[PDB]
Amino acid sequence: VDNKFNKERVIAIGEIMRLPNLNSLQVVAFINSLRDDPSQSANLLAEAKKLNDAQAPK
Repeated sequence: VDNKFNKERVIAIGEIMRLPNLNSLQVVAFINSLRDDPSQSANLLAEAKKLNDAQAPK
């Protein structure tokens, strides 16, 4: 234990890692955004989900 980051991040990384469109970098970019802001980890999948949908990297 240390911070609520991991818990927020598990949920979020788990949400973001689910994204089948994003490239690992974006997917990772989000992993990076979570630590850059765990409070926004929730926004980040929001972004990610928007990214996933927006990029749709076929």
